[PDB]
Amino acid sequence: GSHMSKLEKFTNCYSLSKTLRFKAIPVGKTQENIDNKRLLVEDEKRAEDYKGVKKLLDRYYLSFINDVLHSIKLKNLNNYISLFRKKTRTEKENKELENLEINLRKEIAKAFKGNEGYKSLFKKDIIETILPEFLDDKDEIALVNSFNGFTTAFTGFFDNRENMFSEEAKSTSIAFRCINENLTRYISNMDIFEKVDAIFDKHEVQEIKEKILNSDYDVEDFFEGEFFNFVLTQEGIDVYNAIIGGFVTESGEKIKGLNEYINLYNQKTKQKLPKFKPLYKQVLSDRESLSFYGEGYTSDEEVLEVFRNTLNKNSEIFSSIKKLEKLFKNFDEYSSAGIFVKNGPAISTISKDIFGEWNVIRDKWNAEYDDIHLKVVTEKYEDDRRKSFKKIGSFSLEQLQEYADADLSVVEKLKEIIIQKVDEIYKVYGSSEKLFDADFVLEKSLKKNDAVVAIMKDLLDSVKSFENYIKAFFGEGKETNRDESFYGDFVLAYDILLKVDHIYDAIRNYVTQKPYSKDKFKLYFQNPQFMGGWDKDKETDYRATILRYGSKYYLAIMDKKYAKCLQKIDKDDVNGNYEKINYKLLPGPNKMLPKVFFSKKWMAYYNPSEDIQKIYKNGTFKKGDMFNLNDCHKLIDFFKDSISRYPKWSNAYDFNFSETEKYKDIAGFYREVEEQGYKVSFESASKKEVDKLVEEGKLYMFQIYNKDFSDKSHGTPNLHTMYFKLLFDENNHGQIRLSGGAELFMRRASLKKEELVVHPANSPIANKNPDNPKKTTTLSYDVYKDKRFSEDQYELHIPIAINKCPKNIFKINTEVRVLLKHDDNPYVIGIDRGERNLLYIVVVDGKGNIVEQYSLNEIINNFNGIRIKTDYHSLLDKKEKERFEARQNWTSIENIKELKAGYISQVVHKICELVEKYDAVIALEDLNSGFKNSRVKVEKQVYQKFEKMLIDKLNYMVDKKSNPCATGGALKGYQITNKFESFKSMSTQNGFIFYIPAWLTSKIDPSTGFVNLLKTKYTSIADSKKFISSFDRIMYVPEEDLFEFALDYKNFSRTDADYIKKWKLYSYGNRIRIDWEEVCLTSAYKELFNKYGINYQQGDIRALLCEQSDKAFYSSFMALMSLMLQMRNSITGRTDVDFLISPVKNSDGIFYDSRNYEAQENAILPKNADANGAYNIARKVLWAIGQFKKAEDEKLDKVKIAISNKEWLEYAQTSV
RNA sequence: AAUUUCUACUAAGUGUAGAUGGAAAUUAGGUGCGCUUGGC
DNA sequence: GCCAAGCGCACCTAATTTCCTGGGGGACG
DNA sequence: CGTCCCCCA
Ligand SMILES: [Mg+2]
Ligand code: NA
Ligand code: NA
Repeated sequence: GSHMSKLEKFTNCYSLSKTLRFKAIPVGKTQENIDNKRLLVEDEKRAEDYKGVKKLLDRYYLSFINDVLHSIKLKNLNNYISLFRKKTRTEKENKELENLEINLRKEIAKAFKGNEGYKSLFKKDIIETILPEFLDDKDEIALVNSFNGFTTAFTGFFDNRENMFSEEAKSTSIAFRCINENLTRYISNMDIFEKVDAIFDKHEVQEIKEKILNSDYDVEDFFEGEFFNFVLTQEGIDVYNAIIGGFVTESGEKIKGLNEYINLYNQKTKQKLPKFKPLYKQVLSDRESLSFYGEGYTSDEEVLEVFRNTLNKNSEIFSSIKKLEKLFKNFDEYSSAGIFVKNGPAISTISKDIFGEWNVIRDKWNAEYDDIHLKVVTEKYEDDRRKSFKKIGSFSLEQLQEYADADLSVVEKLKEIIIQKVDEIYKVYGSSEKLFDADFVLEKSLKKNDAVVAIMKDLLDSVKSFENYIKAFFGEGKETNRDESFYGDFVLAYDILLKVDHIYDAIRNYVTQKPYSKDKFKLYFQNPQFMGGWDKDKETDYRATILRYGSKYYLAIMDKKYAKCLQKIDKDDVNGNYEKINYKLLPGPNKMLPKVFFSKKWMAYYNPSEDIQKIYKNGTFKKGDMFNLNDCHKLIDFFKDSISRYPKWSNAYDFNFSETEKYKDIAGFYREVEEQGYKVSFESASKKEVDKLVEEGKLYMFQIYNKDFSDKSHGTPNLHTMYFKLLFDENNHGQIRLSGGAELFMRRASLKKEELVVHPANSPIANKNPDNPKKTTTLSYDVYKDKRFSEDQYELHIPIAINKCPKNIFKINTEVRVLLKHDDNPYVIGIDRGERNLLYIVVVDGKGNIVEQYSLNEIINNFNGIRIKTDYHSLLDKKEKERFEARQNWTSIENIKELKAGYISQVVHKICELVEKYDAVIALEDLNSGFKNSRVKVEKQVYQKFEKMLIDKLNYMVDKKSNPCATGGALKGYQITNKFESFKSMSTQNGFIFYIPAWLTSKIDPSTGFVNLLKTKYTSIADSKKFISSFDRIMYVPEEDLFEFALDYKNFSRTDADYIKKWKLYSYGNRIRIDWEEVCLTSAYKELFNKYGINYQQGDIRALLCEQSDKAFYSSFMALMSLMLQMRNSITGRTDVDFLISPVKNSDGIFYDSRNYEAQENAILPKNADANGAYNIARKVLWAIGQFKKAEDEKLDKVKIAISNKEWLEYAQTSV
């Protein structure tokens, strides 16, 4: 139904780079020659050593960083902090704050760069001279020296390290981490300190000062602005984060920090004071913790030795177990008034064992407390009652006996509980005798031996279970009637028992490590800039090039002693030829053109007039306040005339420049050079001579391979295969360029062939898709799971540049708004997140009619009339639970990110098809990053990865099956989001993607716009009366068997957003109360009113309901109102139950019930609650489009797209 | 159950469909368990 | 039984930066 | 004096 072709305007907008990856298959004697020359062994070792030198470099860099950071006093500080906290900042003061912030980052950067040695930190000098002089170990110095003549292999690393010293507000900069992140967090903590300082006791602060600040400072100092300098190094950050978080002493004492005190205060007084934010680490610091933690275990034998020695039936830990066993079996020989349960968790624990639940003791104590202290229920009553309870330090079992049933005995019940726990220990020790004798020997190493770890953990856990049970009986410690006959023997045994605590942690810590696995390593063929680029005039330096033979492509690498061997090969006018690439790139002309033409070589050849010289010297050609259009033109003509005399470029490129007088800046000349400064063609080379080179070992050749190049391949190729071929296709006019920087790696086999699951030839294999009617496949060859990991495999990574010279430049967001404004029937794809439905889709047209709606829990695909349906929701759930249980059982934690990615790529493909079909924009929830981060715990969270892979696709969106040269084909992909720089830099619109407020998109009656604005939580009897009276009427409706509640929202607070105001609610249908029960509203109302003798038929019922005096009537009434206003009804784990039901009637007296539409195949209204949300997310974008239609084009950028809550209820309640 | 790699497959027999930006560096987060002090 | 503040250990996940280069130049045999 | 690693912007 689309009226306007919008996607076609979004091609060739901006450039991006990608990487294509291939297997590289050695040809001929290549592998033998590489083996004989030891190249792979040298490179596997160089990789190890390279990482080692990077670690030594980091030692020097960190030392250089700390010296500078320790020595810096930021100047602005007090100024910046003042403005940063000012609450009434003009736009002019906000630019001011930005300036102060830039200057703070510049103080930090310039302090780094002002050292005279600074430039040397990223050139050959740091490996040749500086790091050797800085090191002392002879072996470390010789590792660094081995890279002499090889420093340009660190060039990328040098860039990583230089990022640390940028003054820019960029994530890998020290200045950013200091100023944008930590100063902000430091300033925030200053406001919190002033709010919360009054709760801290002077002895609490004094403990922190003594035990954390060494009495060298006051806690208050770290909340003064000027003190922020202390916190620039890791050393200061650790101190500051210890003030916040405390630390653990060598004895295991947890010294409390301020956040603990805040949390303790909050829980004591039922308040919610905010807490402090810890500071982030300083870049590159190797930080050691202020908390003590005992040393672990390092070998399977240490663990087995520890486990056998500390836990066998004769060990001192097992002794204490039997000793405590005897103490409890002899309970009645001890005075029950003499032994105590400390109040709090031990009382909760004992309560749940003796009575089933943690709170029964608490409730029974309140019972007798109420009997003394009752004559209605204030907050003051329960505060005093709770304070009185909190005062009781412990309970004797005698005291506890008085809470038991006549059949119950407390002392009895306890001793059978400990007997059960000792029983279990023996039952698990019995299963453990196999590794408790000396002769036993592991066959599988512990970190990969589930069977032995299961046996240890079961034993460990049962001792933990027993240990946690007996810790309840310690009492408070200062009870007077303390049966020291009972406790003397208890404390001795208990204290030995606690020795298990270190053993439990230490074994867990060892046994859950994953076994190390080796990485692929980069190959250099003894060139530090190996394969750096493809330019013909560099072949001899880079020693890698590309060949082609029919449809197959090859990587050709010259041995360093024979760098020229391919250039001495000519065409074979008789027998076969390879095609050898001829690649010319003039990269970054604004840098290379001056470099080449004002070089000593060129100025000597070419007499450049003093005018030309001064023009470049003084920079009168650059766009700026020193510009001179005529100077610019003279320089261009110098460059143009030099090009014609530079055969290296005049013969490689078909230059065709615009007339000089037409240029505005020199940039317009550079752009033409850049675009025409790329040419790729192929030259013939004798196949015989080339193959001789390979046999002789002078040349190494790899077929550049993926399965699309197999002689057996016959289906649609990978998109990346198409990209690769298009690089060399003469119909590609620079839309996709082959880039330099390619890399070659060796990935050693990680599986042995013998251990691969095999499917023998000629034996049937089961097919898995139940909808596939061919149940079985039988092949004449073997197939092996994961075969590719069972052999060493070279891989070749090739960068490409798409839209390197973009012509179609404009504001993408603006243009989208211009199109939607002028579009007659714009379509919107609404997409809703969830965890009942990972993703739900609703497509609407320009009038908001639903065109499609469905869940993406399952991906449905068709192959030749054969359906395949994949329940990815179910797969992700299973993986989630395997990961959860693996974490709990100390077994291997499987990956989930690849399954999510596999799912999301199916989702993105379908959304792309919907975008192209309907020419539609996309509507999403403006989830801030504070909601997306709290749903990370639900490891089926898919929405962040969905956004990421969606925006990636929409940066260059291609239909594989289209003509590569047509709009939307591989050479003309649509670019309908802004180039993806970062999530943080995005706004609420990203090209075709709109982010709208999600308020009341799900919990809303789509047929009427009705929403629940009432607060129905029971708070008091008086509060419920005023609620009831605030209705205009409450009556029973005999002719419908419903209760009707007339209300004007104007009589309840927090309702100004509603538009209709007057609504009649009905007790129509059922609700799901949350375990769960189904509740029929009408009958439940009747049940409630009958319980209290209310004549609910006596017309207007409100006065009657307010005459009640029982608090349980009003709480039950408010509960029933809550259910009536609960339009969304769900059973977790019952994906069949997610319905939406409205308590209000539409125009025709119908109640909306989503179940009436989920039946239908095509439904006009949402089929459930998740579809409702997607539907109204889309409608909110429809509203914003309406706003576009109200503005002039010149003002479309200014149109607010975030509909107000008030605007949305009006919109939703007048659409119908 | 094959893959540049990932997911789902066997798709008609060494493979099929879709996806796929690498590399390096930095940093943050999440799950789980234990321990300390607490709340329900 | 659940949860909070903090410390620790094991694991997996992911955000944000940089580069995607030929040719002059020199150190070095 | 040519080769090869370095360095640039
Ligand atoms: Mg294919
Ligand atoms: Na954690
Ligand atoms: Na915790």
